Amino acid sequence: VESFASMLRHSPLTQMGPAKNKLVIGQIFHIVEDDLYIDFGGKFHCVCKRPEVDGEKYQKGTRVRLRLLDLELTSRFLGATTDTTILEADAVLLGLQES
Amino acid sequence: IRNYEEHMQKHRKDKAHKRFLLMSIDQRKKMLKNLRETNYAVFEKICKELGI
Amino acid sequence: SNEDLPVPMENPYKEPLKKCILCEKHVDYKNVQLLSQFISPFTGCIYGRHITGLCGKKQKEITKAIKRAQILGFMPVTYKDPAYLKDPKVCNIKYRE
Amino acid sequence: AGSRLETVGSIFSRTRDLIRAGVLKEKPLWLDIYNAFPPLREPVFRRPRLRYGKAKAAVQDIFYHEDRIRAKFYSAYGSGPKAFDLFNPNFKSTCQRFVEKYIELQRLGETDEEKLFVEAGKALLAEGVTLRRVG
Amino acid sequence: HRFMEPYLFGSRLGQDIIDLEQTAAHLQLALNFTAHVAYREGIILFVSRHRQFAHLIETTARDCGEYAHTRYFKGGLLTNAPLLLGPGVRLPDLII
Amino acid sequence: PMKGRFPIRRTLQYLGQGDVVFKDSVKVMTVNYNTHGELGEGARKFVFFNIPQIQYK
Amino acid sequence: GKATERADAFRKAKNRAVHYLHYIERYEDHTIYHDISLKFKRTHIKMKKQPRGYGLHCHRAIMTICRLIGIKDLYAKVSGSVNMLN
RNA sequence: GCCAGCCACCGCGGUCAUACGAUUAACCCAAAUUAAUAGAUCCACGGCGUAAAGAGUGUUUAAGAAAAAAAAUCACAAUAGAGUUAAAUUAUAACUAAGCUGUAAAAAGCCCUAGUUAAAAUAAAAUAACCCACGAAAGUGACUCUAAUAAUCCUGACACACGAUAGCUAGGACCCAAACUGGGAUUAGAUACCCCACUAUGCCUAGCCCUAAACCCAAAUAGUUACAUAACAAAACUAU
Ligand code: FES
Ligand SMILES: [K+]
Ligand SMILES: [Mg+2]
Ligand SMILES: [Mg+2]
Ligand SMILES: [Mg+2]
Ligand SMILES: [Mg+2]
Ligand SMILES: [Mg+2]
Ligand SMILES: [Mg+2]
Ligand SMILES: [Mg+2]
Ligand SMILES: [Mg+2]
Ligand SMILES: [Mg+2]
Ligand SMILES: [Mg+2]
Ligand SMILES: [Mg+2]
Ligand SMILES: [Mg+2]
Ligand SMILES: [Mg+2]
Ligand SMILES: [Mg+2]
Ligand SMILES: [Mg+2]
Ligand SMILES: [Mg+2]
Ligand SMILES: [Mg+2]
Ligand SMILES: [Mg+2]
Ligand SMILES: [Mg+2]
Ligand SMILES: [Mg+2]
Ligand SMILES: [Mg+2]
Ligand SMILES: [Mg+2]
Ligand SMILES: [Mg+2]
Ligand SMILES: [Mg+2]
Ligand SMILES: [Mg+2]
Ligand SMILES: [Mg+2]
Ligand SMILES: [Mg+2]
Ligand SMILES: [Mg+2]
Ligand SMILES: [Mg+2]
Ligand SMILES: [Mg+2]
Ligand SMILES: [Mg+2]
Ligand SMILES: [Mg+2]
Repeated sequence: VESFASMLRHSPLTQMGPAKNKLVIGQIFHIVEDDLYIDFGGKFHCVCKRPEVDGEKYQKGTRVRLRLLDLELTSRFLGATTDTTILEADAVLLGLQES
Repeated sequence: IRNYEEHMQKHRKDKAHKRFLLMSIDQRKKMLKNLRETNYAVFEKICKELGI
Repeated sequence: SNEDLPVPMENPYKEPLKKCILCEKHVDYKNVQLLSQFISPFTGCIYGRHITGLCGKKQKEITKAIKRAQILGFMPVTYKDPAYLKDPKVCNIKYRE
Repeated sequence: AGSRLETVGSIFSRTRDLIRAGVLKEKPLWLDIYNAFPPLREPVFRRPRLRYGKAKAAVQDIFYHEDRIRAKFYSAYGSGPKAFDLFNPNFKSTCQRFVEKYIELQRLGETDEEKLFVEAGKALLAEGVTLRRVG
Repeated sequence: HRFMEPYLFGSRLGQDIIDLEQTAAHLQLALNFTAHVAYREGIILFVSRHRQFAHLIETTARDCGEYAHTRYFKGGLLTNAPLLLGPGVRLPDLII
Repeated sequence: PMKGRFPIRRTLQYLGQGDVVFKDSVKVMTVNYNTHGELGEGARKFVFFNIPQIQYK
Repeated sequence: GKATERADAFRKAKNRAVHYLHYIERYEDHTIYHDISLKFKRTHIKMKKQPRGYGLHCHRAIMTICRLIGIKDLYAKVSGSVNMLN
């Protein structure tokens, strides 16, 4: 039996370090007309817009490359006891995964 | 205290320093009473040398 | 006996605090060019923190340095000196739209 | 009929008291399960007071000696050319490989950080990975 | 949240990490308690007001043969049951 | 009693439960103690607790 | 229970009363276990334990509640506001 | 039938009074009953943002606390002197113009005026300031220089020192603002709001007066986030 402490040390999330400016690949799980819901393995799902080039090949299950900036967008405003989360993540598209 | 008195003789209408001069005297007066009730021999020498 | 527990150490990823434009630099009332860049050329007003962007220490020093030059006779009061009108722009205010 | 007060106590506390009182003559089915299997904490209502003063939270930060090594690698070389993949439980990152070889190298008796950092970069270069220095 | 402090293993760069060791102990009793009430022919209701898994949770209860309520919750449903549902209604014996 | 650090010591029972009766030849008792230092703990607590009991009798 | 008519007011109060029920522990079914001192809002009420012989020396509203609960020996003093609801 | 009258407190009576007067009946004390005046008893080991309550401020004396730990501060507009002037305005001069000020709309006033150019004195201190510093408080933010901000770091008065603005006494200054006063307009009246003129005075030196919503309506020194929501507001509380 492996202790839970050892699992966190070798987990990919811990090895990433700060979430800012990290190249993380993700898989698309939902498609809208212009919005691509991408799961990059984090707690929440980032949303990006379909690029104008090679946009027809962005389908469900396709793998893409992302640049994580904030793992979970969250800010504090005056008069709020608890921060108001957005239930999403911030990322940008660098293209499609090079298989 | 000597420095404030020299300042007071020039600037007579100054009130911030006049309060400081009075408070400085009171603190020295309080401390002299404390010294007298603990070490009389030193208090007598301090009183004579400084002219207080 | 478990060596996998986290240790009580400070954050190693603490990015250095941002430096202002004039940090570690000595402002003066004799160099008009340095003082003139923070003055509106059309009116002669002094920009605030939200426009100048300087920190809390060099903003006051610039204000005192500028006013010393106003009276001592080193820079105009109601307008920016035209000789230093082509200096690089450091403020974040735009008049032309 | 029953008790509808949330703040008096847990559901177990009110149910057994009413049965003992004699008003509820039909024992609920879930009560027997609760007696056999009680939870870790009894569900007692408590007001979420806001913390004032010098009191802070007891949560400790998750930091490791590896993180200190990872900071130097990220500061110098930035993010590695390899793309991180969180879907693989056994993924080995480029920074993780650098840390693992850093630990092995320092087991040889080297104390200077500069020697450990420079040699580790040279060792990774022998494996074929790219370590283009930033700036 | 203040009451979640004991259940947090720690915070990683501002992100809290839940201690799974305490989760396993709680989940073991949760599944054990859930099965026993279902063994005794008890009504189990799945409640989740989240508009990303409403269909998945609703289908989950249908396979198990139990009831689910992932829609908008009326004010007097569980309390004022006779008026909302019917004259004689048997209240659920467990809510998930 | 509500006010005070130890309101119990200001009731009749506490003043009456102290049994220390001086002889007829004792007239003056002088107590000297310090307000600082761990050595004076016994003296300060004696003044704070037992002296009212001694004076009452 | 509040309504436009007094007769309807009594009916609502009775039915809604059985929904809110407490269980008060009674030491030997005649007295509370220990003396209780509480300050609810702006009402100071102090209750003391008593033996079997001397019982039910309390506020006339407290006596009505005590006879319903089952307590038969109690002393209670009410200070401050004497509002019935508090 | 708000009449005659009743009440310990709240109240009753204004042509259908269980409250006045009488009657029937009832209740409660009883050789006593009721009324009147004294007395027993009864206020705070409770409170001080909004309720009566933290006194305008600081130091010190009398007095009292100390008991565990620990603590001389600080870029910036304190204060009092000395020197200095950018932007505006005015005396005043030149030139042009016949009008200029003013309001929701006008009148009155001015025409010794208005615009431009040149320019002392007095007075007041744009932007910086979306900063929050200094002083015990009231206060202070144009520039320069000098002097300078008590206590080896508790509480403390009726005592000592201080205290915006208005007001008084004497001398000096007067751009401009301006109670009072006069004129215009409005209005039923307007000894008001609005418009024009001007005085005390706002300013400097010396003295006095010692009042403010002197309010952050929250006293000083050490602390705690435990217990716990009257209401509202600026969450609750312990020790001296
Ligand atoms: S941040 Fe260093 S002087 Fe401005
Ligand atoms: K100025
Ligand atoms: Mg009453
Ligand atoms: Mg009568
Ligand atoms: Mg009649
Ligand atoms: Mg009567
Ligand atoms: Mg009668
Ligand atoms: Mg008051
Ligand atoms: Mg008050
Ligand atoms: Mg006071
Ligand atoms: Mg005082
Ligand atoms: Mg003394
Ligand atoms: Mg002067
Ligand atoms: Mg003149
Ligand atoms: Mg005219
Ligand atoms: Mg003119
Ligand atoms: Mg200010
Ligand atoms: Mg002070
Ligand atoms: Mg000081
Ligand atoms: Mg003192
Ligand atoms: Mg005065
Ligand atoms: Mg004055
Ligand atoms: Mg005056
Ligand atoms: Mg006079
Ligand atoms: Mg005069
Ligand atoms: Mg005048
Ligand atoms: Mg005038
Ligand atoms: Mg008139
Ligand atoms: Mg004030
Ligand atoms: Mg006051
Ligand atoms: Mg005060
Ligand atoms: Mg005081
Ligand atoms: Mg002090
Ligand atoms: Mg304090």
